[PDB]
Amino acid sequence: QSQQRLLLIDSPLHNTFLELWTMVHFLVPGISKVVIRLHRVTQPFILRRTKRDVEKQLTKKYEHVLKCRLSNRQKALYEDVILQPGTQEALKSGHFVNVLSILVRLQRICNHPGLVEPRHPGSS
Amino acid sequence: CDRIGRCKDIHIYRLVSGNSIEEKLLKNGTKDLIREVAAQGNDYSMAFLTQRTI
Repeated sequence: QSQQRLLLIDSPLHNTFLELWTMVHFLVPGISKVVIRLHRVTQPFILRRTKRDVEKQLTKKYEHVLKCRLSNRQKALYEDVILQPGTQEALKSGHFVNVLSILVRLQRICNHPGLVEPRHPGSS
Repeated sequence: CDRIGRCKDIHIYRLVSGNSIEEKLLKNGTKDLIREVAAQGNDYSMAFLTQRTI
């Protein structure tokens, strides 16, 4: 028992008019170029909008890419890695994808020498 | 990350090592998806090697 009804939907399907007709019927029980006419028929009961409204609508996102050079240890490790038998692997010698991924991972962890090269105390 | 910082002028900082393949991967990271062909011997991305060298 209700005098009014309100429905929320993210987005409906274009084709498969069965669902649209069923929804329109269940909105109110008083009903028994293609896309253009379909939209024209759904004019009296429709209210849709796009995300173009977000422009200047308090939606303020900021991203700043900061460039940072490498340290002497990082330079040394990078030169060592690139200057290794892996050169032939980097030149597509065998298992290209695997060796490329391995080299990418190595260079990735090389962003800090403490990871690949753990500095340890010089006990006596 | 964007969801947790849904509003209030969020500031995102990204640190990338200069003069390294990290910058190349950042600017171009679609290589992983372009090579979605059967794994275990893809052997693609011939011209893309220029990014690894630089």
